[PDB]
Amino acid sequence: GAMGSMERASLIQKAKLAEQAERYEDMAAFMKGAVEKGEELSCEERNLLSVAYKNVVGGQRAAWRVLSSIEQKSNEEGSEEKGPEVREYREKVETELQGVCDTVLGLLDSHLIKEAGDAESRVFYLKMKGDYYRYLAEVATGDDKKRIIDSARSAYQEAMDISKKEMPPTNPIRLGLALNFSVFHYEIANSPEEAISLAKTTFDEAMADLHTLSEDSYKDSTLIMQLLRDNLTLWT
Amino acid sequence: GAMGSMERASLIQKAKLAEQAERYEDMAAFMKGAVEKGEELSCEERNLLSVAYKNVVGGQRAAWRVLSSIEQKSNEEGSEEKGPEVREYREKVETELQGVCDTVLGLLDSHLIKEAGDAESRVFYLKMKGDYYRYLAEVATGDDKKRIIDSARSAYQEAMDISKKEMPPTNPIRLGLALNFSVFHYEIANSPEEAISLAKTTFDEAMADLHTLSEDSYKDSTLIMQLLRDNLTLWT
Amino acid sequence: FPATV
Amino acid sequence: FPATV
Ligand SMILES: [Ca+2]
Ligand SMILES: [Ca+2]
Ligand SMILES: [Ca+2]
Ligand SMILES: [Ca+2]
Ligand SMILES: [Ca+2]
Ligand SMILES: [Ca+2]
Ligand SMILES: [Ca+2]
Ligand SMILES: [Ca+2]
Ligand SMILES: [Cl-]
Ligand SMILES: [Cl-]
Repeated sequence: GAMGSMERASLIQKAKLAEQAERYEDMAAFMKGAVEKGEELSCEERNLLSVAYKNVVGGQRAAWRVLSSIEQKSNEEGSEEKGPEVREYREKVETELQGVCDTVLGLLDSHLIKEAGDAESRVFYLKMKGDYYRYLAEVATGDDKKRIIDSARSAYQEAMDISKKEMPPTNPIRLGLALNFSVFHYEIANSPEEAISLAKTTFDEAMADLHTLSEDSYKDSTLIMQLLRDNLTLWT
Repeated sequence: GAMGSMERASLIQKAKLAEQAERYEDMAAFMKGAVEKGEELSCEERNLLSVAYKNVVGGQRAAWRVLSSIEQKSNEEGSEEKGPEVREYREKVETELQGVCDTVLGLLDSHLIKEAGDAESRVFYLKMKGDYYRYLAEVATGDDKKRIIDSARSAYQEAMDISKKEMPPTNPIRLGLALNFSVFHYEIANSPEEAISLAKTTFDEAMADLHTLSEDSYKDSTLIMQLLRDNLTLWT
Repeated sequence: FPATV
Repeated sequence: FPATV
């Protein structure tokens, strides 16, 4: 580890700096270093880890989509042959994306999930596990596609089970997990009815609990509820 | 060179793909590979090279500015001591930026400039040389700051001399060179009056030649003229 | 594309 | 910051 010689606290400080500078690759490397110190992560630290990698893989996903669309057009009738370059470059980006996903999944497996006992942390990490298997599924075309999809499903399902037992229906983590698992159903698992049912039930159960919340907690929960509504509007 | 085994034409094709995907680091690496094939670059190819590196260094510059401002605030009276991390991370970004500049300057010196005989190509490359020394000057604080500034000045001056002899006053390269050299005067050389004089004279001499141009050439020239006017408005 | 967080 | 190209 290139970050092995840097203090944990210094890695966290520099991750925050990197965020301010929009240097997300650096942020991710700093937070990977911090995880590899072996201590559990605080709430704030968990969010720095997730922000960093979300931004890195998000850019990779956007690039992969551009290249995939070009490649698809090249394989239409009437399209002039341009050689192997589009496929090669799409494959390069894809391999880099898969590497980032594997890195995140490796951190979760060694050893973030196994040491996470509180519902808030365990659900957070299992949501991440679902998310990064979902990103792998987006690009999967082979013998392992079914198994990748099932790995995403399994992680999301364990997170859902804990969240329903241990967290209120307005909890932001719970809401964001449901949002993403609903997208998994719609976009990955070919289950739009399940996606819609999940989004609606989640929204409605949150609405019924808003009365318990402070002004600040209300703002947090309603923001995510709006994303559920936005998806429902897209899908219906 | 990691790109030594890839065909020149394939490198150019993939640079265009990378641009479409907003993968500017990849674009730059592809174009570096293309330059290192040893052949001169076409107009289109020169623009791919410049776009790629402009985007890479542009992101580095933005990040450096964020970090520099944080560092400056840390050295104000009343600021709590936070250790060496801000300086270290600013230095990391700075070193990476200087490396990119040195890479570009190295391509220009080996051997783009010496083989560029046509005014359009030679001016283009000398403008780039000025630009990348200017970026080095932005971060320079040491014994070599004066020499870096003079290297920028010298490159811009040679480009200006060729452009005035060999190109019409509406030529986009000529206009963009003048724009940037004027910014050099204002922001680097502590010469705002020279900056303003250059911008105004350039604008006025271009305006007088617009009547010679096609609709499409008029659009190109007037767009850059507007940038000159924008700077003049900022500075007066 | 749909919203995720 | 001023405009450059
Ligand atoms: Ca280290
Ligand atoms: Ca320590
Ligand atoms: Ca592949
Ligand atoms: Ca139905
Ligand atoms: Ca190669
Ligand atoms: Ca060849
Ligand atoms: Ca330095
Ligand atoms: Ca004056
Ligand atoms: Cl490639
Ligand atoms: Cl650092």
